[PDB]
Amino acid sequence: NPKAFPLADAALTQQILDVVQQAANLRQLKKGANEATKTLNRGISEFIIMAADCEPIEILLHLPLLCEDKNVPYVFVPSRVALGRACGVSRPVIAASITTNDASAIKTQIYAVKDKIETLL
Amino acid sequence: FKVAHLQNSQTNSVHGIVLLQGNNGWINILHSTSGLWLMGCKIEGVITDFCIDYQPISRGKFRTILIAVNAYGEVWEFDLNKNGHVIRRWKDQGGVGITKIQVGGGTTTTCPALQISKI
Amino acid sequence: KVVIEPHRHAGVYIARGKEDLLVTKNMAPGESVYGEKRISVEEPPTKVEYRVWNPFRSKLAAGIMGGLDELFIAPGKKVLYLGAASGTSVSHVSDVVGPEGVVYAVEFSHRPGRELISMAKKRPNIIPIIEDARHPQKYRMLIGMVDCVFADVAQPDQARIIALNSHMFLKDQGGVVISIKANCIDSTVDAETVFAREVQKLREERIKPLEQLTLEPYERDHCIVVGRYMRS
Amino acid sequence: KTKKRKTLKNLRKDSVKRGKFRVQLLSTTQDSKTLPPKKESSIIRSKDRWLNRKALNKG
Amino acid sequence: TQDSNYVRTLRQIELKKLEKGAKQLMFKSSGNHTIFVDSREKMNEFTPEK
Amino acid sequence: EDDVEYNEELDDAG
Amino acid sequence: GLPLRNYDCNSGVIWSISINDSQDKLSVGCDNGTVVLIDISGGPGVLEHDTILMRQEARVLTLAWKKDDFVIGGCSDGRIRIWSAQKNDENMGRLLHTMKVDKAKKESTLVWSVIYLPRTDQIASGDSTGSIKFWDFQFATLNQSFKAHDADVLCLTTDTDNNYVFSAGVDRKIFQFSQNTNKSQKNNRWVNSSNRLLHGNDIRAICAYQSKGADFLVSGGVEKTLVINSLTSFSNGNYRKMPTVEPYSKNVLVNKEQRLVVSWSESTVKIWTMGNYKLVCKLTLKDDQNISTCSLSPDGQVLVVGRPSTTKVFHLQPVGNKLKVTKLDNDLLLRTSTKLVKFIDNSKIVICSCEDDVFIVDLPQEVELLEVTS
Amino acid sequence: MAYVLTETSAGYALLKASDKKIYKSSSLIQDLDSSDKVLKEFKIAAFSKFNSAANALEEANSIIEGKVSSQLEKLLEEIKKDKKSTLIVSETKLANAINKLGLNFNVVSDAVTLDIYRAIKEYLPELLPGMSDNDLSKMSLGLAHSIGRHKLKF
Repeated sequence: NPKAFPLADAALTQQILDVVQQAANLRQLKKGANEATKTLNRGISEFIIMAADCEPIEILLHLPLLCEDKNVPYVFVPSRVALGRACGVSRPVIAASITTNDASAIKTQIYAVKDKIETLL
Repeated sequence: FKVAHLQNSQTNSVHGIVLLQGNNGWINILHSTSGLWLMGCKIEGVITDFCIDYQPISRGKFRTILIAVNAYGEVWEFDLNKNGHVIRRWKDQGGVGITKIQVGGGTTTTCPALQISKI
Repeated sequence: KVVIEPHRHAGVYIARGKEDLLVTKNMAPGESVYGEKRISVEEPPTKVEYRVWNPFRSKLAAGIMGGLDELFIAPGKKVLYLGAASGTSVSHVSDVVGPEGVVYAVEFSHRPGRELISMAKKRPNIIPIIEDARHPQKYRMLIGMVDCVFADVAQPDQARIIALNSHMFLKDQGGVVISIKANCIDSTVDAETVFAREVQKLREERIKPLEQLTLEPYERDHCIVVGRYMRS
Repeated sequence: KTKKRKTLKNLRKDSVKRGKFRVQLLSTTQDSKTLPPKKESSIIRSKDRWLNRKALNKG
Repeated sequence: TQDSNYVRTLRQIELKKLEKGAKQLMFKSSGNHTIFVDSREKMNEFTPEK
Repeated sequence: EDDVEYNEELDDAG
Repeated sequence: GLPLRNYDCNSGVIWSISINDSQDKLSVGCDNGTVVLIDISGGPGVLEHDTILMRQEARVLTLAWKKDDFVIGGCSDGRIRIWSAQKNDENMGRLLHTMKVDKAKKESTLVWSVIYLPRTDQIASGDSTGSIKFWDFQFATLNQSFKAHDADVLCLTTDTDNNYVFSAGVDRKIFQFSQNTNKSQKNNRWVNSSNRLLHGNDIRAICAYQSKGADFLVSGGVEKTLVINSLTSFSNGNYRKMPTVEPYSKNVLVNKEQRLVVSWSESTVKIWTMGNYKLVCKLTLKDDQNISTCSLSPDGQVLVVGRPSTTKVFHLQPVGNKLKVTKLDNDLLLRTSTKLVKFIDNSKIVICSCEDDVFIVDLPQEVELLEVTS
Repeated sequence: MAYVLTETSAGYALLKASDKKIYKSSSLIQDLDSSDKVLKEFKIAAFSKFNSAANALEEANSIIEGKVSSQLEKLLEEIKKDKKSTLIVSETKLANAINKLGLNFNVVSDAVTLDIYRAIKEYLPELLPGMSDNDLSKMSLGLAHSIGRHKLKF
């Protein structure tokens, strides 16, 4: 999986998946590559999470191109199954997006993980 | 906590052990009767659950394995007959927010043995 | 009509009038490389098409708005553009040098590189070099001596990249213009501290710094350092 | 007294504000080469503050 | 759902109008511009006009 | 000891 | 004795430095949590940027190497981190494992020291809580935890065979952890054998050396003095406390004529006169470089201050039981490095440069020197 | 005798340096600041011109990889009659590759030689009779596109 770059480590993936779970409860999460593509176009995406083992990986590889154009942090997590369960659905999710909201109750944790992805880029 | 059977190999004696959950990935193992602190096992992340598995060796001989899982899904297996040293590490495929782990089909807390041969 | 007027630096104009913008003459008239607005004005009268330079898209243009005293980029000069992601800023640099001058565009990533090549066909004076700037020895053939070296590479070890290229293809007393992003180099410390280090590293590489300029409001945490290459 | 110290401070100043432009002096190359660069007070101070923190009760 | 569709379309139009307009406008720079002089005396006698 | 003190830079200045 | 090369790490302020087994790369830990590999195989005076390991937010306070494959770093967030430095591998520059030490409830936890133990394939770490922990490298799991020190553990070291691990820190104690017994070796268990109180203050640095004829455990710290022990016989062996100052290079001179005592320390020269002593004069010099040597003429009028960068000459005049100082100007001396300097008479001087050039100045007549076989 | 291997978009240029040990002179800069002095110091030995763009691209790729091309060794072979000579090569990789060929050339690549190449390529259009600066630029532009299409796997 060389194309999956950057790939978060085990310690960081737990922090990302924790935020994805909290965002799902607050309905601040968009699930699926197509919805993640939209949020980038609308400019409402804090950052994008993607799954490395998605086969073929190219189906989600357009998102980095949009993200670097729009100055949006993005990161890969090793497992799509774990991402889907973290999202709170019954299917494997290859990509997800955290919708922007400055009045959210989990504002601090999103920005905390956001910085680590920025450093990790 | 959970209670298991530990065989002291160098004397071949068998006794009970009480296993507890620590604050930071810590599992503290006590002697069931005397209450002495025998050994401790550590894992990375937040310990969420653990279980005990028995592996027979020969006539009258068995070893106790402590299986501990992290909330991320990483699983440690400690050999309690060798000062609680790790013997295997693996990850729960697709695991996230793990909450419990259990073994079945052999001896355990729910189906304990009555003698060594039944392990 | 819009009153286009000359600028301090040759090859640069301002479409003064109602809507005043930084502007350069178009080498390949009739088309825009990234959809920029194009202005044509009759001069005795023959119309000359001009392209708008958007400071928010090009850091070099942000230097013009800041009032850089000296730019070594000028008509009839060879320029080495490191970090030429696409024709966004190289095309304007190609405009300033004019047909007589040439621009050596260096890029590493393949996807923007294919965008660079498609632009180079329209502009004869641009020589696209798809190679890593960290090893200048690879593309030494395609590049002659260069009056100025402009660098927009956003890498932590950029000062080494400038030194290797400057030691090789920059003329004595030549130009060195560097755009610095402090966040890439050191995010913990303030931007001023990072810029001081970058100036010092250049001095160790026989580059005398002449002036430094912060690029606000066009970009946050950026500055342009202008120096001269004194080999002696 | 203090003015003598402030006048001493003014001499040891390698920049000046000329309006919107701040001119800064460039030190001699020999100074950088002859001696290693100065330490950053914040970084070294943090370690020394830690090792002499109150909880140790060094007294 | 249709109300959400209608307002988003209006918001998208306004965003594009803002991007096109801001390109037309020119913003004056507000940034520090330091100059380096090798001699301490050249600093003291430095003048922007000169 | 300020009475006997000597500063080189102050001398250099004047 | 001058900086051959000053190389910028292209990152935040450095906290730790270490070299790999093959001695071709330097690992540099930074304040911004970055670890930078610097290649030094080019030659003496050659330093080059090799690679930056995967970034994180915690200051890397200490670094260690496992051969030339992995980089082990202790961080200021109370965690030990293993990076892969293996070239020609897909995992190059990636953070393989993260280990967290037990954290103080009411305080930050800093992993001050980490070392690698080749024989047992373990990592030994000391943190601000005073604990020494032994981690299994292949599984990145804790094997043992010792609550030995009462304060920060600032430094660690091990013997050649990894039979002994020595720790020291703020509590002024040196602890010995031993795995020498065969039964201990088979079980892979360390024992807190003993400890010794030898230092009057904190122990910041500790190192060990062994050869067929040498067995040293050298420690030093805030007390400003070395302490020397034997690794094998640390518990019972004798120890030596070196003097705080051993004046191999003299910082003080006395003039028989005028009865003057001159001492120089940190660019400052003080002159005392004794009939019972009075401070006649104090000289404050500007340059950051410290005074290497000072020479006073036999008469005592001419004082020469020599630094590796420059040499300056000051004339002394006695006025009102005080000395009036005037700086004699000599461009040759200002541009001359002065390693050693001595007076022939009240006027003439011999100066030895940092390049071993001996020449005479009258106030240069170079003096021939026999070559030395390499 | 001392030689300098120079590579150009038009072909390989081989130069006789009058001094055996010109690369151990510390005055190279002022010695070579003008074209005229470059001409006396360096005289063209042989010029293997790239006949076609396809040959130029193959020659361009080989030198990038540090490999001695078939055209290069032939031109190098022509000078082989000179016993105990020195070859100045800008690259260590190319110098080692030429070294492996077994020629009777003491191949040298040093930081000092960069000055020699710096003077040579600056005044290259004047050094090379018959090609104007404009023509040399056109050679690079066409070659640059050709190599670029190869790198991009077009």
